Amino acid sequence: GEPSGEYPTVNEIPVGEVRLYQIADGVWSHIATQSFDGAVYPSNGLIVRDGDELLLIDTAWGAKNTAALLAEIEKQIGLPVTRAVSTHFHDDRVGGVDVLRAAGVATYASPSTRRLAEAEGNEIPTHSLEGLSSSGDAVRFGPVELFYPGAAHSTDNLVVYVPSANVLYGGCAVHELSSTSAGNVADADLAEWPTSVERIQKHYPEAEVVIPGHGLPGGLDLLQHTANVVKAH
Ligand SMILES: [Zn+2]
Ligand SMILES: [Zn+2]
Ligand SMILES: [Zn+2]
Repeated sequence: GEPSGEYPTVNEIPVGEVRLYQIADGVWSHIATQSFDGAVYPSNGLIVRDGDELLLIDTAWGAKNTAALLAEIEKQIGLPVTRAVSTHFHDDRVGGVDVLRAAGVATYASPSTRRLAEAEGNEIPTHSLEGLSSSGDAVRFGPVELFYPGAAHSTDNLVVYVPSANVLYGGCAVHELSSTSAGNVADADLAEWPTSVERIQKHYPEAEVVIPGHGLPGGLDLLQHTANVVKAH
């Protein structure tokens, strides 16, 4: 089906296609779908205008989807993606890095993410981002801040803030409001996750939009909700 302006869901995105959703001036999410344990899930990433170029946050979960992402960006926006950052080592964040690299996109991740991706047999971003190794650490990268809040969904997970727009992209460390479960916790630190979310809340108290790794964006309450969901689990 067609979203007709609504935030798109799995019912509007067949596996292999990508949609964009404008969040603010020069900020979009990208939404794709793919399969885990035989079920199809939506997944979000971010696109941020960087002058006459675009910065991509996270792949669209695989090679076919990521090629579709590049085509959708060219259709909708018409500016080149020149850099990408992956926010943790799982396939919904690095799967498609080989497609990006061949298309001339410089791919980046923390050294922790790169080592974990390598060990998992996943695709590996080309460049290492120093300065993100301890909880609370951050760096500026083009038009965004990259922040390591501590272990949560994974030990390496990063969040991304767009200061110009007060948009916080939480990746998989943040759940959508309808979420009832902590999701895939195989690599999570459930005991630390609420503390890590608290660090995000303290560091980005002026966030107006919070985008989860999967599902619908909302306001600041996605952070508290996530802590609640994880504590419950
Ligand atoms: Zn793949
Ligand atoms: Zn993950
Ligand atoms: Zn995820």
